[PDB]
Amino acid sequence: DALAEEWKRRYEKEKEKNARLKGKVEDLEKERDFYFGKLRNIELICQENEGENDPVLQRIVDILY
Amino acid sequence: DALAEEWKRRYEKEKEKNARLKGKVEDLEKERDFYFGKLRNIELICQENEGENDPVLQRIVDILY
Ligand SMILES: [Zn+2]
Repeated sequence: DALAEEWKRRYEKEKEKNARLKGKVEDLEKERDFYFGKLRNIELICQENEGENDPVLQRIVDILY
Repeated sequence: DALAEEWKRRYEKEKEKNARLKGKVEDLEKERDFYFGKLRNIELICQENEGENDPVLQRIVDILY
């Protein structure tokens, strides 16, 4: 009766929260992978130019690691 | 009665899910900010060396943007 309706409202409220959290997880994952992909692209650029011995690139490697 | 107990179990289950999603959101946010901070650190390194005209740095700027 009223005790069931009360809990249902709590379930649905918690269920709406779940839906919003699932959407934030998906958005944060895309963002993390996006920035992560850039770091791997830049790491590669640096690895190709290990022969330049550029002290700037070395700074950038330190930040990557 | 039994109808309330059933919904309670659904609320608690959904509530456990919420707790796990909140922890994943916090973990993904830390990771995203971590990688993001590195890109801003590297962007700065590049901006300091705009006078070198290094074509490698230009590659790295393109990846940053
Ligand atoms: Zn040079």
